[PDB]
Amino acid sequence: EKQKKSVLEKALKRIEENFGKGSIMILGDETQVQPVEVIPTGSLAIDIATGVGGYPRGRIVEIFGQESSGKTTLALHAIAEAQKMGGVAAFIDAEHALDPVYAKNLGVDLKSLLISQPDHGEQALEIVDELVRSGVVDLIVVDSVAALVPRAEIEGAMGDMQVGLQARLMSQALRKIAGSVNKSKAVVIFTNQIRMKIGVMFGSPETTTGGLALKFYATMRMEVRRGEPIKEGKDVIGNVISVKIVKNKVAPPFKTAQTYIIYGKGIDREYELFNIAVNEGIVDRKGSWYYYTTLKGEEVSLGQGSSNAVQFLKDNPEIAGEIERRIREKYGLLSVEKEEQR
Repeated sequence: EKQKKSVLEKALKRIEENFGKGSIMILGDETQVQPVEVIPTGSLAIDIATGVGGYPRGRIVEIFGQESSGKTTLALHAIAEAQKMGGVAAFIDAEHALDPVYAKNLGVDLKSLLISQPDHGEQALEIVDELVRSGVVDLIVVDSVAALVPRAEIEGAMGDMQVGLQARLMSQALRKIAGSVNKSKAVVIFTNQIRMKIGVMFGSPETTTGGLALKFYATMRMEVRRGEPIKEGKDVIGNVISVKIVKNKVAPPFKTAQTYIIYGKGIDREYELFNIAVNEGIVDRKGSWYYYTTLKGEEVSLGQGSSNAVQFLKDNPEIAGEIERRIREKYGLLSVEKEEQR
């Protein structure tokens, strides 16, 4: 039996070591998996689904979905997390749609955010490559792929004989970026659409032709979908989202995270934490009242109903932290270099 697996595992290793880490995996192998350096996503559910607890440094990630799916909110959290760790984030903007007020409330430090609003696709991708190469930037969000229009097309020259030269030019710029990110501490995230293709009408594959290179250059690809409304009494206060990791080269793919966007706040860390804790049986419910037992044995009353329990978590960071660590440990994420005393 085990001899069957050790020959198996050994062969898997051989192939994997032949073609690069993550080249082949056992889909059920959350063993452990092995931590790599990541920037957390801002969602505990997504962190779990990635298998490594976040976006891996030195890699490209694609986040795609319809307009208004929640991909914008994910990208803003990625920025916020990169800043929170003490890093520097850049936003390469071809949409011109940022809501600075939402971004700030969600947790982005607007003052320190680097911003570029490039003239065209090639320039955008060259700026990204230089930023990666500079060594000074932790996380770059590129929004978005579709908007990434070739110079010539913009100047309306399409043209002289070759219409698809840029396709190659873009794929080439991307290849440069892939080259540079491997030697860097940077995470590079591209957001991409499945909605409203440009310039006119009906659709080719949702993700764009630069996207093919993206499809293959990316270490993770995440498909975001808007789910059911969330209501507090008779007000809708947000909606559920699902985030399916359709490609993952550092842990097993095809995990789907369910998480929650609260309007005006983003993926509220305490709201998500409460729901996950409750789903995991770590916080329990006695009638309408919620309770938690600390590791040290204290049984603590979180309050009556979800809204009170979520606020309690906000008012009691030390308890929230413990509940979160327990969840992360359970799924093998806890960094574990964490030191206790302060």
